[PDB]
Amino acid sequence: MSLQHEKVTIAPLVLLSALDHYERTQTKENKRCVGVILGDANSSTIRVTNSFALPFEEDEKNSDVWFLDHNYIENMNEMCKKINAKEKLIGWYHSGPKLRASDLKINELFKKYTQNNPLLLIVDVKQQGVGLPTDAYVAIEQVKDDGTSTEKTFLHLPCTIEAEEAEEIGVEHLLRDVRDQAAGGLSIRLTNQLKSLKGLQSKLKDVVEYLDKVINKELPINHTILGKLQDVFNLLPNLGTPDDDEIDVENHDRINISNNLQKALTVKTNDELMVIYISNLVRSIIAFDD
Amino acid sequence: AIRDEIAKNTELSYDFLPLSNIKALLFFNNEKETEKFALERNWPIVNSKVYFNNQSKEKADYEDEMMHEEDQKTNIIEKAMDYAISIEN
Amino acid sequence: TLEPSTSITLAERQQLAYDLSISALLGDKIYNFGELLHHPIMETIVNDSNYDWLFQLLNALTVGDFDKFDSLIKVQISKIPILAQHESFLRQKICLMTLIETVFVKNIRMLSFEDISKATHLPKDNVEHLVMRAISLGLLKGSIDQVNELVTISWVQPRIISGDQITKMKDRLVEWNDQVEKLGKKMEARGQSIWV
Repeated sequence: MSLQHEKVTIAPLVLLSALDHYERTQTKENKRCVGVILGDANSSTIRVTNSFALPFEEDEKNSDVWFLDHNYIENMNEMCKKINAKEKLIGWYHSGPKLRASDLKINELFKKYTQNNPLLLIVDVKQQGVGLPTDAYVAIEQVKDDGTSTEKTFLHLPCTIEAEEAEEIGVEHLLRDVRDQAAGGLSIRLTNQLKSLKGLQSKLKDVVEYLDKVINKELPINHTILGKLQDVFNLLPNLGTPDDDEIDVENHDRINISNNLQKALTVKTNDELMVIYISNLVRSIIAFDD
Repeated sequence: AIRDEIAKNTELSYDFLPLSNIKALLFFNNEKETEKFALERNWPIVNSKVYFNNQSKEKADYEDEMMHEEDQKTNIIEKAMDYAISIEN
Repeated sequence: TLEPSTSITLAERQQLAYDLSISALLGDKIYNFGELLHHPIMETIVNDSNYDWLFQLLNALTVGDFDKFDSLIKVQISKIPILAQHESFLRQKICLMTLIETVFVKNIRMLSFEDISKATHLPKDNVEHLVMRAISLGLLKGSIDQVNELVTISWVQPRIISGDQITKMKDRLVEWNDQVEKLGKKMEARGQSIWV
């Protein structure tokens, strides 16, 4: 098993396919579609190219009770080679809104067939998230230095996408939106600028109330989270630094370029002002002549 | 009126005057009269020496206090917004 | 990762408890004093005379109390020469521990040498030695001006957490939530229509 990971890259196909398979098992209300996840690994970047359904039953009475049809998984993999002989198990997807604690026991079963720690890719079917509608975890077993026993736990990794160029234009072809969450002109990136700041608000809210929850409702004092929080402050500026004074000098510089650029545009349009007057001036004569 | 005029002026000119130098400038012939004006004009003369820089702060602070105050300070953020919208009008 | 199986006796549990405190007192990069206080082994083992004074020594480091530390050490450094032969590290440890905590709780990451003189209870020459030692271990990074007599800290090494410390970290986010919110509301209000 690879115990080295960094990122998860996801093909667009994977997400869409799990939503299709979800409605065709007709799953909802704690019955959640679970299929196998196919792709490349032994790589720090988990590259997920495809996904398929397995025959799976989820009991809603107990989620620690589940059905997985193990025999099917071997047969399906032989047909995966027929398509392309470089797709293997690298985990399993969940279709639910969020992480279950029965998902740790499920993850055990796919270890048997993987040369990499098994991936949990939550494909939402309500399409939440302010980035991608996918969350990503990989199960890691580690000692915890907080005085608590060895856990197997799902630790978060970033989500990214790797899309084939051939496929990507199909996304553009399908999509008739002119894009307001991706770069464009000034106004488009002006939305992108406000959108990012409003994203920071939402993310900043959740930390504050997690900290409240720890010392009154008694959620674990998790040192690893709070350590990254200490580094947020140390990497945070302080007023009266000559670096943040240099920002003032650097503001002057780019604004002045805008100031001259603005003048340049004003000149050019005043050439067209005079042109049109010369066009009206000739067309007085033509009218008068008729 | 003249006493008040020179008393505004001296904020800019000085930060330190002895009592003797204050007495001449405000056109007083009595020492108690100088100290009398200094209380009412709100000069902090302590140890026979004025600190006009305290007095400049007050007058500057009064100019800010009046609500106009967003665009009086003039926000870094606000300039860029203004520039942007005109182009996208 | 220790076994649920019982094959560790009380003797070993206490032998380890003592050693873990010995390592931390005579260390130079162990600010896991609270970690021992948040593991059962040493928190609940105070039930011999040896572990009366020892627990108080670990407690002395967290709060930054010099007077209590010195009184307990004064008795024990003689009895046990393991403290005696390693004394330099031991007394300088509580000065380093107080040094990192002061910077932590402030929102301005600089201390005067004069502030450190009071807080670590060193003369002014030896305050400059303390700064040098700390940077050499790699506890802290930043710069020194001896001509303003400041050390200006830019990065702090992570440390143990405690209920008090959570509220201190939480408040700072409350300000930044507020600043982000009203900054975005004003920018929203300008160019309302230019969100195409």
